[PDB]
Amino acid sequence: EYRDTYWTPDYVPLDTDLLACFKCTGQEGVPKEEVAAAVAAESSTGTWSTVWSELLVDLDFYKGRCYRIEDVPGDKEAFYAFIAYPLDLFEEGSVTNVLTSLVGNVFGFKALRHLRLEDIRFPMAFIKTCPGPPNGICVERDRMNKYGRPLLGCTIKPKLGLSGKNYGRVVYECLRGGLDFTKDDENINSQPFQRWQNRFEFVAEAVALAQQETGEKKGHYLNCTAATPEEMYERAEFAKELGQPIIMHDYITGGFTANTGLSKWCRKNGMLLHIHRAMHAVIDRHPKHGIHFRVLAKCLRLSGGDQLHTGTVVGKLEDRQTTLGFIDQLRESFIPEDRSRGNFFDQDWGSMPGVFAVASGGIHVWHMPALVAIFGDDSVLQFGGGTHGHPWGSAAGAAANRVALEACVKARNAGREIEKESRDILMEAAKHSPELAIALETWKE
Amino acid sequence: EYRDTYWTPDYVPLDTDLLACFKCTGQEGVPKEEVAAAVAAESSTGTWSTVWSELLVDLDFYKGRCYRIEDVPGDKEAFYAFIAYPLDLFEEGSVTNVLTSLVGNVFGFKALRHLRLEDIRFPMAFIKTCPGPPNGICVERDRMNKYGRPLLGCTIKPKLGLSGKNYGRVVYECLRGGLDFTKDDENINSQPFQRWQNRFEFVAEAVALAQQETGEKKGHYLNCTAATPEEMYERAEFAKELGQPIIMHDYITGGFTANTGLSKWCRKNGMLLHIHRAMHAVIDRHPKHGIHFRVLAKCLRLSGGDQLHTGTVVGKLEDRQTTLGFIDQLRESFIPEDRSRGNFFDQDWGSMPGVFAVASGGIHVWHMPALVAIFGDDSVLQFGGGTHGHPWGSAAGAAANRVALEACVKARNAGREIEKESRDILMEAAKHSPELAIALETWKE
Amino acid sequence: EYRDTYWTPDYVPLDTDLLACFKCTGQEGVPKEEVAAAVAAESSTGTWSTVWSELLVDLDFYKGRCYRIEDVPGDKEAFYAFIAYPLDLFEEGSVTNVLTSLVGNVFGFKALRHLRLEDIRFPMAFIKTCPGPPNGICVERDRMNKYGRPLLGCTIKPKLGLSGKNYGRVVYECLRGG
Amino acid sequence: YPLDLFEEGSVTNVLTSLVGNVFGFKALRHLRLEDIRFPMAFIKTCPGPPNGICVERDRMNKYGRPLLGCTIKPKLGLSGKNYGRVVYECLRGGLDFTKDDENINSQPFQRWQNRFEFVAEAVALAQQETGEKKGHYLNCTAATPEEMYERAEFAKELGQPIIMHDYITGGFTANTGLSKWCRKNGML
Amino acid sequence: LDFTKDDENINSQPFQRWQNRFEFVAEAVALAQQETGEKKGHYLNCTAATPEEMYERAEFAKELGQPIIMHDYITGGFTANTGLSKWCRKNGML
Amino acid sequence: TVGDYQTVATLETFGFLPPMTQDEIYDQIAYIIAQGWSPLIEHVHPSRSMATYWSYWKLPFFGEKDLGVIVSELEACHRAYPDHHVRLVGYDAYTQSQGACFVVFEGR
Ligand SMILES: O=C(O)[C@@](O)(COP(=O)(O)O)[C@H](O)[C@H](O)COP(=O)(O)O
Ligand SMILES: [Mg+2]
Ligand SMILES: [Mg+2]
Repeated sequence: EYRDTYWTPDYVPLDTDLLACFKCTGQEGVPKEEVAAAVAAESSTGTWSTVWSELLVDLDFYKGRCYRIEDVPGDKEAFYAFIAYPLDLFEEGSVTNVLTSLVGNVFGFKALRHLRLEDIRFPMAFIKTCPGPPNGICVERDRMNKYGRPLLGCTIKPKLGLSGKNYGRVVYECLRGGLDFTKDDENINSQPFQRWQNRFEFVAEAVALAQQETGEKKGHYLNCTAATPEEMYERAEFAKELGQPIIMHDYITGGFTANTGLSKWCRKNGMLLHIHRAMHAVIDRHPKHGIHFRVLAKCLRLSGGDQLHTGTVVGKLEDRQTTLGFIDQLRESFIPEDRSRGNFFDQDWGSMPGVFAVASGGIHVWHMPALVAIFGDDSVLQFGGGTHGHPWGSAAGAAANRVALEACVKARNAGREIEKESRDILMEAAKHSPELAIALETWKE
Repeated sequence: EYRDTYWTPDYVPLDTDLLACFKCTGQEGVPKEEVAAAVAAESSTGTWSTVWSELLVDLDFYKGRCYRIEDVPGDKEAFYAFIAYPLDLFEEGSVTNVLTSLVGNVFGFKALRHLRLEDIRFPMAFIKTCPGPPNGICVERDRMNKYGRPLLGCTIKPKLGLSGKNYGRVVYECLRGGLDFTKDDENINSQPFQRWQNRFEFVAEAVALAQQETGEKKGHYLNCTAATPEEMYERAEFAKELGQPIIMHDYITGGFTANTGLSKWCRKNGMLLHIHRAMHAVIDRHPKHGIHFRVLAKCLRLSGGDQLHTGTVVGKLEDRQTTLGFIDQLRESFIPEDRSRGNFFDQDWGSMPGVFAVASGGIHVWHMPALVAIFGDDSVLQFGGGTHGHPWGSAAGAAANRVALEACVKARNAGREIEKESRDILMEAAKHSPELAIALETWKE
Repeated sequence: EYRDTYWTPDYVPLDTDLLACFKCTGQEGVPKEEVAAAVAAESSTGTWSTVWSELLVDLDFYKGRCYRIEDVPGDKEAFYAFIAYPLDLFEEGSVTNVLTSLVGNVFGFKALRHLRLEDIRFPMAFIKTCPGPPNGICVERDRMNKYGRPLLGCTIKPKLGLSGKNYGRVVYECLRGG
Repeated sequence: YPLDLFEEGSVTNVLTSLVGNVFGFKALRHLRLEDIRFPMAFIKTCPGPPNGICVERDRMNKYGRPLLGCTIKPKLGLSGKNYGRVVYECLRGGLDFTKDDENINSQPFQRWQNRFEFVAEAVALAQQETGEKKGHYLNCTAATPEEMYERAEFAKELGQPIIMHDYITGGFTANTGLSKWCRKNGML
Repeated sequence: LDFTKDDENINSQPFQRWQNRFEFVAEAVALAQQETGEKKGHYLNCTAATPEEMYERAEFAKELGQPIIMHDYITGGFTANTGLSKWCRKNGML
Repeated sequence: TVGDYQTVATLETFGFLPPMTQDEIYDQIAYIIAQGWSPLIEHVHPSRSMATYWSYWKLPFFGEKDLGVIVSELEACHRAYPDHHVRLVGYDAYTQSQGACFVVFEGR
């Protein structure tokens, strides 16, 4: 057991294989080839021992081998490990099994100091078994009848404390000002001061009462995360009986099993699904530990959910090259390879619909000229206090955001540089909007 | 917006509040008072911003305050952040809600360079609303009629390749050899080369036949993990109608929602649960980032399960003081405050039965006497290649471990020191069993 | 509407395309690629007419194209028309859909006199979505514990006429005999 | 042939009994089944048409003229909203029926849950404009009988009057199961 | 008139199914109720050969909203009559 | 008065701005044709504004490269229906979406 049968420099991966990239840092002085083979062994099979039973199976077919060795540019002790795995190791249409198989054990092995999974080449045979998005981007736009602009969203503040009536009072004001989404926060599942059976029914009246007064279709994410799938599906059915168009779920804190369970429920019931990436900074934040959010983005797009947070936009998560690296994977059908944006594999989705890219985290009125030039129109903007922070109330603030973005896009199609003439497009729009005239004065500049 | 309102050194924590302990290191130059208050704010409210809706709520009730600041011994830039959270911001009986409220947002906060969660004081009021373990330790011991000795186990190898009949044949060898548990690998959910409906029915034949031959009751943790919650229950009931006593489920990747849903399913159906902690090294391995495994152990004991992986025993995780810390939280009824073992708070579980502490990671015969003294009798040992590495097959290996265990136990009750007298206890048991004689020779020393 | 748009002698089959083999002969005098294009057009899109609704769609992606023409051995008017189909045209995990899309309409055409479907190349993506055999040879042998020899069967005779108990009487004799 | 060799109400039984084996026999070079005289006692047990001509005319309030229909084109490519857009224009021009092509059962580019939903308004919007009842056959051909019943029931909940089915390839068993389902739910 | 009767001979004939008669009679009952300004009903004959087929016709009649039904007790059996009799009390028909 | 915001009914997009000038229409349609989309015209009475499908006028202008033609058919629908909206839509043929949907005339 000294490996190097997991290190095959001649193999060419099959088109049905699932490749991976591990930015691995090894022990001092050890040959770089040995550690990649060890990584391949502990993540696929964890063998050879000295066992009679290990001869009943021709293990040469099932063993995942490392086929290419590369070094991370600008650093010496680390390297890039490319490994090939057969398709037979994973259950069809299951995302929980692949995460457990790949990153489930190789992290715990003591011969590695820092390990990081970067990208996966999902084969079409595995993609076609996964459910994918329930609606997609184009079907969401067609159902909601909104074309040619990024959508609007807000987060209700305060998160904790408002009862059923006050919550409906607050959401009703934001909806009637120009917005079309309000987000039930992750903190709100079922509190003693405000039960879900009371929040669900009274947010239904506020959405329907302001919908007819504006003439547009509006929605409100209802937090349906629960401690048990039996209770969670109950909230889903109660939301259906009220006729709400869109719901919300926490996939990292709820498990991919429950996330897929909700994904297969919405498609049979024709609803739009929103996803919040809670706890994501535990695994993603540091550059040598954990799993890149891009891997989680691919796994989420395969699992389901029509809208996923990208964040964090204060002023931006950064780098822009990296964020667009996995934004294209959330929206396109085929994403070419690019090291500048970190696309290690030629990722093809075929005919799988895309997922909206949601930007949030405290956007104010002067961020609009830079927010649209990067995310495009297939995006959703969700403010924390941008709507509520208007001195005239939370209803007039919504018109200040709606007017600002519409001038922004209408300047974008005209061939102007929105990111460059921010003041020239914001001020001239304020000449036809008194609410924007004060909103631009408040959060200066 | 200047904070310092959350940092109240005069507040007295209540017996019903949820406490916490954070190891933090802020930006260069900032006072410890400000950064601790910011940590408390981003985990409780994320307020006060400029919002007009924030005056409709009595905010002082739902605010999380820091009442104590301690300095980390051996470090200068670090300190301990003790915070008390009111009981009214958490749903009764949900484990996914408390962690979402805790680690959902504060980890993305920019003003903190290092963050680690170490201790939580769960009040008895929230403990009483949680489902808890299905059977526990004493109920499992009563049901399976195993007293006075730790239980044994084995991991079936090879991980990939065995068919339905060969899997049961390998299982039948180990069960008839002396062991009383076998573990399905975490990769096995439902493979193309081995469907789960064939593995369930074939392993149901090996268990029953070896059950009567030896005269003992045996169990086999069946991997009931699935892509959807509906498929999980179907496998659970299919295993139930086959008469298997114990099942296996993966909590991190299956999600707390699904784990609790299966946890409340087992109590009515009389099934015992085995828990596998996959990819855990992402979070608990690094001492500056992530969550301590102690928090996960408490959350599991609150959520359910009767046995849990602790690992890793190669030759030990090290140091032993920390391992005995959360193990005391996994088994005991009352836990005092001890800084040496990391017991930062007085945690009382009331009358909830404990959970078995299962060691793993390639234990062999010579490690066995030292694994008995530290873990006690409420422990389970699992060998992946240790059992199957015996030259005389797969049943002779189990006989060697079973003989060695019982001699070690009987020498412990005789007042001898098992860990210091491993030799004088081990070679004397080899004169009554030739299988142990070759097992001791092949694995030296 | 003169075809040869479906006749792509340069197309390269993909790893997701579902290929087919057709042995065909058409009306006398037609060029060989013309009848191949005709076979290709109807089983995929049966187009182009003069319709405003036919421009709402990028119809160059969904078109099924015949890429290879080979001569049938022993015949002069017969040929092999190999045709490629994008995977987007069939429902995942359905065996009825492929037959309905393939031969549900093409056989009813007038310019083809003799058409024979010979082989189908199923792509792995479509294969992985189908249910397939429930147990298979290996699982059946494992459950029946019959190894190394072919299995023996028989048909009960007479087929029509036997009553309820006489049927069991006849079946028991065959089973107990070997 | 005697009547005792055939099952009551099972059209599949007469096929496998009559045509199942005779064609494979070696002593025949050319064979062709032309006509079969079905006895009345065997006819009576069969469900027959769920509505028939007279009931269809009575329910649709269309008399004295052969009905008109159209097939949606192109067969492949139209999204969910485009299908409804092209269905609505044909119905508002005078026709009373629009057809779903056999290729459209459930395609990746146009799911059946969206085809059913976006057809529901085109029929319902062009019906009120002309004052005439209009229909649109929704293809319920499925790989499993559980799915075909689901599609038929979903069509019923939408209030659609008529559906479509492929019996030659979809199986006489499935067609008969759907045929009896249509009678109890008042579907065409 | 306020009631019209379905005579006992009419249960389910090939020239007139029980599903077709129920739906077209339902339109006439409602269409005449609004014109006259008085509540009008029409007895529907729910006699069948099997007890569950009686219940299917009864529930189909309820879904169409007819208030009154008919049953033949001597030729239908006191068992079936009592089965429908207690069914009407929990459904509130005549 | 300040600060009291009255609920205003806009149709879908570009509602919150005053009506576009003639030159704004010019570069908007220039962009929509430069993207390779297909211009499409719709019109309804203000009562049936919420309806899923509007009325074509007359057909989607597939493959039109001249800017002097569409700017002549926008007013024909308005003069023919002086009490109707004039919606201008961009048909995305490749992805079956609509990248631009803004109403030109509010309706006299
Ligand atoms: O490395 C070893 O020493 C073994 O392979 C045994 O070798 P032998 O067969 O030579 O004894 C260990 O069992 C595995 O590493 C982990 O054990 P498990 O998979 O059981 O958890
Ligand atoms: Mg938030
Ligand atoms: Mg393992």
